[PDB]
Amino acid sequence: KNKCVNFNFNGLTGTGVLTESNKKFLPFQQFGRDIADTTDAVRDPQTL
Amino acid sequence: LIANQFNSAIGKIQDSLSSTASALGKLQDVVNQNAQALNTLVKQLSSNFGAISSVLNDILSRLDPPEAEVQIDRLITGRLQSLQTYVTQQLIRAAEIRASANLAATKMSECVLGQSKRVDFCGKGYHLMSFPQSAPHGVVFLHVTYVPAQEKNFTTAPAICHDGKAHFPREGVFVSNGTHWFVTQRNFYEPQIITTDNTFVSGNCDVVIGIVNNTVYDPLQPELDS
Amino acid sequence: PVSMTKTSVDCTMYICGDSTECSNLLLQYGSFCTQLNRALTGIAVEQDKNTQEVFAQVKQIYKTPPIKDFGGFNFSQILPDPSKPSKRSFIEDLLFNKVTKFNGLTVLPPLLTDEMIAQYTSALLAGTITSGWTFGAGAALQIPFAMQMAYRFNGIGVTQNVLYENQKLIANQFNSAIGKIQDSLSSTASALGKLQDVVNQNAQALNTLVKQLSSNF
Amino acid sequence: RASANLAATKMSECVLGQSKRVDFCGKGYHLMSFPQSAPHGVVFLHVTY
Amino acid sequence: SNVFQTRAGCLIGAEHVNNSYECDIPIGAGICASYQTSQSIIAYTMSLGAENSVAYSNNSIAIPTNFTISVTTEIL
Ligand SMILES: *[C@@H]1O[C@H](CO)[C@@H](O[C@@H]2O[C@H](CO)[C@@H](O)[C@H](O)[C@H]2NC(C)=O)[C@H](O)[C@H]1NC(C)=O
Ligand SMILES: *[C@@H]1O[C@H](CO)[C@@H](O[C@@H]2O[C@H](CO)[C@@H](O)[C@H](O)[C@H]2NC(C)=O)[C@H](O)[C@H]1NC(C)=O
Ligand SMILES: *[C@@H]1O[C@H](CO)[C@@H](O[C@@H]2O[C@H](CO)[C@@H](O)[C@H](O)[C@H]2NC(C)=O)[C@H](O)[C@H]1NC(C)=O
Ligand SMILES: *[C@@H]1O[C@H](CO)[C@@H](O[C@@H]2O[C@H](CO)[C@@H](O)[C@H](O)[C@H]2NC(C)=O)[C@H](O)[C@H]1NC(C)=O
Ligand SMILES: *[C@@H]1O[C@H](CO)[C@@H](O)[C@H](O)[C@H]1NC(C)=O
Ligand SMILES: *[C@@H]1O[C@H](CO)[C@@H](O)[C@H](O)[C@H]1NC(C)=O
Ligand SMILES: *[C@@H]1O[C@H](CO)[C@@H](O)[C@H](O)[C@H]1NC(C)=O
Repeated sequence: KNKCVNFNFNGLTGTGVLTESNKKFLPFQQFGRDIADTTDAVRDPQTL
Repeated sequence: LIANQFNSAIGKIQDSLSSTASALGKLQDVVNQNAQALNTLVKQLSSNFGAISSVLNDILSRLDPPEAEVQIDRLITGRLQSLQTYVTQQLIRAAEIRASANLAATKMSECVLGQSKRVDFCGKGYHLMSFPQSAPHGVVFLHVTYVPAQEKNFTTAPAICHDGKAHFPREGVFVSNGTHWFVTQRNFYEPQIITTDNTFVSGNCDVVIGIVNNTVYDPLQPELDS
Repeated sequence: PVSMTKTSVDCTMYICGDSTECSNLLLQYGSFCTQLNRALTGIAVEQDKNTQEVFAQVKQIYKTPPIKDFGGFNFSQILPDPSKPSKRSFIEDLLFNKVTKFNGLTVLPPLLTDEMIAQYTSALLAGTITSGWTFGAGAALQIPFAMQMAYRFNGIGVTQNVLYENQKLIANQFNSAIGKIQDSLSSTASALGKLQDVVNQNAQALNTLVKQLSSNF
Repeated sequence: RASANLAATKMSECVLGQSKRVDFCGKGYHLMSFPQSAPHGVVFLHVTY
Repeated sequence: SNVFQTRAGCLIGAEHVNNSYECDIPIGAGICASYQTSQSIIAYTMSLGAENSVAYSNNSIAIPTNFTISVTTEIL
C-alpha cells in the first residue's frame, strides 16, 4: 500500500498507489468506477 | 435623495444576487462548456474505434506485437482524432473568451476609469459611473446610471421674438406651462425666466418656423433705469 | 450580417442513412455524433441570440402619429407601408428582393419572423423620429423633430440657429438623400453583396457536405 | 457573432443616440441613424452633416 | 389532447392560446410556449412588447421633473 506499484487483481492490470478504501462495496461487487468509468477501487482476492 | 436611491439600488443588487442563480448564468455556461468537453474527451478513452478492446493494456497482454500493432493503430487513430476535436473546439472557445475579455477590458477602461457617452455601453440610461467586482473567471460591472422618471407635457417653441430679434436658448429649451414661457435644461424641469443671459440672438422673426412672441428680460435694464 | 441559416445535421442518418449495421459500426466511435449535434445546436441558438441582441433593443413598440408633421422631413419610404401584406417599408422591401436537403439536413426557422424584425425596426424608427435619443435612456419623450435636429446640430458643434434658419433646405437635402438611397438599392444588387456572401458561404458548404455522400473514400 | 455584436453596438450608439466616434456612423459628423431589416442582417441609413 | 400545426412543426400537448405574451420557451417562427393558468402548457405568438403611441406634436415637449438612480449588473 501507499506506494506506486504495478498491480494485477484477477486479470485487472494497472499502475497506481493502492490505499485503504473507506468505500464499502456490496458483497457481490468486485470493482469501482468514477464518473468517467476509470477504475477507482478494487477488491483484494485473498482478503475481502 | 440621490444617495438613498443609490443605496437602495445596491441593496436590490444584493437581493437579486442572493436569490437568483441564473443571474451569473453566463459565467456558469463557460464553466459548463469546458467541463462537458473534458468529460467527452475522457469518455473517448472508453471507445474501441474498431479495436478488439478500448483498454490498451488489455491488448498488449493478450496479443503479439505484429497483431497488437493493428489494434493499437486503430486506438491511436481514434484517440488522436478525439484530442484534435477537443483542441479545435477549445481554440474556438478561447477566441470567444478572448473577445469577451477584450470587451470587459474596454468596459473597465471606458466605464470604471471614466464616464462613457456611448449609449447602452454601460447599461440602461445615462451612465454616471461603474464599479467592478471579481467573479469566478469573470467580471461584474455595477453600472450606476441616471434614468429620467417623472415626465410632464409642455408647449414648446424653437425660438422667441422680442423686438424683431429671434432668441434661441443658450442651452435648454423654451417651455410653456400654458400661459408663461420659461427656458429649462433638457434633462430636468427647472424653469427659469427667459433673459438675454439665457438666450442668444440670431437674425429676425421671418426665417424661423414655429417662432412665438414673448418678452426677453434684460437683467441690466432695471439697474440702468435707476 | 446579423444571423445565418440555422442548419442542423443529424450525424447518424447523414453518415448511416436508414442502416442499422452502419449505425452499430458508428457506435464504435462514441460521442463523435452527439458533440457535432451539440455544436450545431449551439450555433442555431447563437443565431437567435444575435437577432435578439441586434433588434430587441426596445422595450415598447412605438408608433409614429397618424399626422406626419416632422418639419418637412419625409420618412414615408422608411416607415412601414400598411398596403404591403408584410408591414415593411419601401426600402425594406427593396432590400428583401435583392438577397436571393433530405440527408439528415434540416433548416430550423428563426425564432423571430421577418414580420417581428420589421416591427422592431418600426418601433426603433418611430422612437427615433418622435422622441430622439430619450427612448434609449428611459421613457420616450416626445419632441418636435425640428428641435431634435437642433439638439443634434448642437451635438456636432453647430448652433441650432443654423438648423432653424436653414430648416427647409436641410429637409430637402435629407429627402433627396433618401431618394438617392432608393435609386442605389433599386439598380445595384452588389450593394447588399455582404449579406449575399453569407447566404452563399453557407449554401456552398451545405452543397459540399451533400456532395461528400457521393464519394467512395 | 462578431458582425452581430458590431450591429448591436451600432443600434445602441447610432440609432438610440448620437455618436461622437469618428466614422463609426459613416462619412461626416453623425446626426442620426435609421435601422432597416434585411434578409439575415441590418441596414443603417446614417444621416450625417 | 391538443395537436397544433406550427411553422416549426407539429406541437402535441400544448394548448393554442390567442393571447400574446413575452416569450418563455422559444419554439419557432414567432411561436413560444409557457406553463400557465388548471395549470397547462400553452403555445402562442410571442408579444414583442407593450404597444405605445408617442404623443408627438409640432409644439409638444415632455420634460422630466424627477429621476431615479439605477444600478444594473453586467456579467462578462
Ligand atoms: C405657469 O407658471 C407661472 C409662473 O410660475 C404661473 O404664474 C404665477 O401664478 C401664481 C399663482 O399660481 C401667482 O402667484 C404668480 O404671481 C404668477 N406669476 C406671474 C409672473 O404672473 C402660472 O399660473 C402658471 N400657469 C399654469 C397654467 O400652471
Ligand atoms: C407676433 O407679433 C408680431 C408683431 O409684434 C405679429 O405680426 C403682426 O401680424 C399681423 C397678422 O398677420 C399683421 O397684421 C401685423 O401687421 C404684424 N405686425 C408686425 C409688426 O409684423 C405676429 O402676428 C405675432 N405672432 C403671433 C403668433 O402672435
Ligand atoms: C414623401 O415622399 C413621397 C415620395 O417619395 C411622396 O409621395 C408621392 O406623392 C406625390 C404627390 O403627393 C405622388 O405623385 C407620388 O406618386 C407619391 N410617391 C410615392 C412613392 O408615394 C409623399 O407625398 C411625400 N410626403 C409628403 C408629406 O409630402
Ligand atoms: C422624486 O422621486 C422620489 C422617489 O423616487 C420622491 O421621494 C419620495 O417622496 C415620497 C413622498 O412624496 C416618500 O414617501 C418616499 O419615501 C420618497 N422616496 C425617496 C427615495 O426618498 C420625490 O418626492 C420626488 N420628487 C419630485 C420633485 O417629484
Ligand atoms: C401628454 O399629452 C398626451 C395627450 O395625448 C397624453 O397622452 C400624455 O399622457 C401626456 N403626457 C404626460 C407625461 O402627461
Ligand atoms: C403645427 O400643427 C398644427 C396642426 O395641429 C398647425 O395648425 C400649425 O400650423 C403647425 N405649426 C407649425 C409651425 O408647423
Ligand atoms: C382566436 O380567435 C378567432 C376568432 O377571431 C378564432 O377563430 C380562433 O379559433 C381563436 N384561436 C384559438 C386558439 O382559440
